[PDB]
Amino acid sequence: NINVDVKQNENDIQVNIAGEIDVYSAPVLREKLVPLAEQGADLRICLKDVSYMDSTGLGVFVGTFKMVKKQGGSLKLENLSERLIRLFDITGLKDIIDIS
Amino acid sequence: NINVDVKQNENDIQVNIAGEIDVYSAPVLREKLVPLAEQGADLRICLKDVSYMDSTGLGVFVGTFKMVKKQGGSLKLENLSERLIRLFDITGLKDIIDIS
Amino acid sequence: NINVDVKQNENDIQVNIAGEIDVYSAPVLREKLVPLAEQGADLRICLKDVSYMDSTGLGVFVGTFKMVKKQGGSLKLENLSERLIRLFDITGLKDIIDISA
Amino acid sequence: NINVDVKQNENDIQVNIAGEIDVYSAPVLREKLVPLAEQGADLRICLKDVSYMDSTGLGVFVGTFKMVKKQGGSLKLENLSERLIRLFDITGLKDIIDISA
Amino acid sequence: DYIEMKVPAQPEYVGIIRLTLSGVASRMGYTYDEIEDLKIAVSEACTNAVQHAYKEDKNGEVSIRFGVFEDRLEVIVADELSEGGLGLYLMETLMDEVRVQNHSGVTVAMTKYLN
Amino acid sequence: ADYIEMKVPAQPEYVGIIRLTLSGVASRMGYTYDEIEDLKIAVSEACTNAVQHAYKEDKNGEVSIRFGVFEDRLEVIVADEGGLGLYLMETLMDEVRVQNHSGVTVAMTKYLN
Amino acid sequence: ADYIEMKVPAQPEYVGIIRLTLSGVASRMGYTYDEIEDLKIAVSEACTNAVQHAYKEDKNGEVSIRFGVFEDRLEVIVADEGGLGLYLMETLMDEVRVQNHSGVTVAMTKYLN
Amino acid sequence: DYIEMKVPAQPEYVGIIRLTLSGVASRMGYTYDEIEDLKIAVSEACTNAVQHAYKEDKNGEVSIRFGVFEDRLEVIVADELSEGGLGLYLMETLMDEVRVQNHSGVTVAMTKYLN
Repeated sequence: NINVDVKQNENDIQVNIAGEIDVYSAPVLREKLVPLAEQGADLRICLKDVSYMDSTGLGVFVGTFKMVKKQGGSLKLENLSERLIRLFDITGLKDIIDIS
Repeated sequence: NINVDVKQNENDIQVNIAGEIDVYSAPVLREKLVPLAEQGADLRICLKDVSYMDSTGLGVFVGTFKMVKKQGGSLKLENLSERLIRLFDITGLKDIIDIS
Repeated sequence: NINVDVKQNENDIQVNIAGEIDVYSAPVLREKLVPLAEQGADLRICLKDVSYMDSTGLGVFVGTFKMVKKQGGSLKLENLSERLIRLFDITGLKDIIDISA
Repeated sequence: NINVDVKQNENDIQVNIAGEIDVYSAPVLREKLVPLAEQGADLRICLKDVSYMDSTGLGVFVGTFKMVKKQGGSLKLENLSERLIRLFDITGLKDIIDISA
Repeated sequence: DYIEMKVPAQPEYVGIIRLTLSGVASRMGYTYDEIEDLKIAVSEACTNAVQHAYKEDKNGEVSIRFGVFEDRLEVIVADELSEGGLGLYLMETLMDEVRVQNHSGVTVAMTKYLN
Repeated sequence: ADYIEMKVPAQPEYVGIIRLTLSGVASRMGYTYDEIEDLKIAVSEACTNAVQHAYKEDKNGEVSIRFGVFEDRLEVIVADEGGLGLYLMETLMDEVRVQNHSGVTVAMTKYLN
Repeated sequence: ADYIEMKVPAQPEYVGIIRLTLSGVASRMGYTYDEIEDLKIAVSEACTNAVQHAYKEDKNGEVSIRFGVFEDRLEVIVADEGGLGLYLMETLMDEVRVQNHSGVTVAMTKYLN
Repeated sequence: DYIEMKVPAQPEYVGIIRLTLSGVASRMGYTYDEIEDLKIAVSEACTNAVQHAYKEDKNGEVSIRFGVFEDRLEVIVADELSEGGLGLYLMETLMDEVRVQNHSGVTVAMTKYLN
């Protein structure tokens, strides 16, 4: 399943995601994190504990990025697998989203 | 169940009966031995191996006796339990049928 | 019913059982031979005249075996019909309890 | 799958088993340790890393025990999870095969 | 304690009741002769029921109840009438108490006391 | 088909009585000697489970038993944690069906050969 | 109710695969860890019986498995001399129903707590 | 050897297929990366079927067949159409062969070779 931990402090939000981001758990993730890019803010997403992801998770991550940009925010995704980074590469999204 | 062994030799018939003579097995016994008293003959019935009897067997034994007498035959029943003899006594049939 | 004849001689004991070992007569048996397996003695039980046995009788024998070995003793079961051996076989006890016929 | 590590030392042998003992991997096991129970040796089998076991794995252990005792040896099973002991308990084997945790 | 039996009113089954009966009578510890008499008396009550089903050409059923008490066995055979026979003589001679009542087919209630 | 019905209290004295009646029926139907001895074990197992079960609950219970005599088989129904006994019933009989919640109600059949 | 269906050949390699899928379902339904481990044993037992049975017949067989996910319980059906395994299925599950003659077809259920 | 699955076309069950798949892929001895890719590709094919059931508002079912061969795994997902997406890109990049055909809902046939 999936867990999401939001702790907003100082107008900058660290989010840790854990578990599986698939067709079943993606609307839950999108919903919990869709507005924070609708206001725009200083956003940090920790993908340390994601064990599975497909194009459904990639779709929401490009969805949050677009809103942070339309408008007024920052977005970093950090602590990614060697292969989660592989995945963002393979899909033409590595050089348009901040990855760590 | 019940078994009946007829061996007729010299116009005198030794019959050995074995098993249970009850409402279920009595028509079988009556049938196998009803005519031998309808002709009348020298008849011998060995009750050595009868393990159970009630008034249904007593009824056929008085039935065979009556026909041997109506007419022209002899009838002896031999090798009876202490209690098979008790039974023929208790029913008023001991002194009107030959028992051994 | 059931009869049980214990003859203790020289700290190793011969038991003869006769009749039916069913739910009704097994506590009678267990009671007669649980103390003997607390002794740790080497006991020989004669099943020649057992006419019937259940999972209840098996239970006392597998129970006796657990104690006899837990307190330094031996248990041998003799001399069983093929039907009695069938029952110990079907239940995985033929090579775990000494059986003879 | 399953891994089996036999370490024979001084005619008494330590075996470690890891993984799943199911219908598929039990013949692998039986094959690895049937000859060792024909030796009559006193063998100690470590079940710490068994993640799964069946009536098929029980069958090999009750099979090993029948031989180890039929040829003058000992068999001890160590050190089992409560789930592994549950399974030996549920099947009437807890006080008939040496178990520890 | 009350044991109950229900059998089809066919002659095969009387022999079955004698077994069940000797079962109870043994557990209560009657003699061999006492069990051998109980078997006769109970078959007799069952035979009237089986016979009475031929005349009606019914497919009937016999109900048998053993009431096992500390001092006696009570047997009730009911057949859900009486014209006295040799069989009814046998039940009375062999048992301590017999009580007959119709019209419920017939129901015979007989008793034997432990000695 | 013919139906023999029995009811006994859940006491151990009476299991042997059920075996007796059962061997009675099974003989008339012409089972093997060996087949009769398996019917006797299998039915005691079910009766013993209920007798055990009424003792454990401290219930005053009653066992109901129905022998169903058919052309090709015998059906025995016993109604009112079963262990080595339930194993035995399953190996020794052709069919076994267990169902709760009555205490338990067990249905076994063995086929005539 | 939702029905997951599986079909595998009666080979031993694939029993572990059925355990896996089953633990998958049983987790989503929120069974205990301890309850999942019993479902895993009980279903391997039924699969192992068919795999054994196809080897003994030298059949080329196939096992069909249906997980029935309900509001209060799980129903597992395995279809295609069962021994200690059939004992295990009966003690560890709430209901077991065995029927021939397909090879055998076994139906087990365990209730959610 | 052919393993077959049938699940309801709901999102809970895609995760189930990934398990079954990793089961097969392990028994065949693929890498971790090779299994981790196979899991993505098969979920993608299943997700199109699950999604396509929302639009139709059908209650549908996905059919999944693993064809396990000496040199390769063949996975067939059918949904008893295609407008290319990010997901279809992922299946092709990660797998050796992909073949798509409609109008049987859609059926996707993908292959991966053992290395």
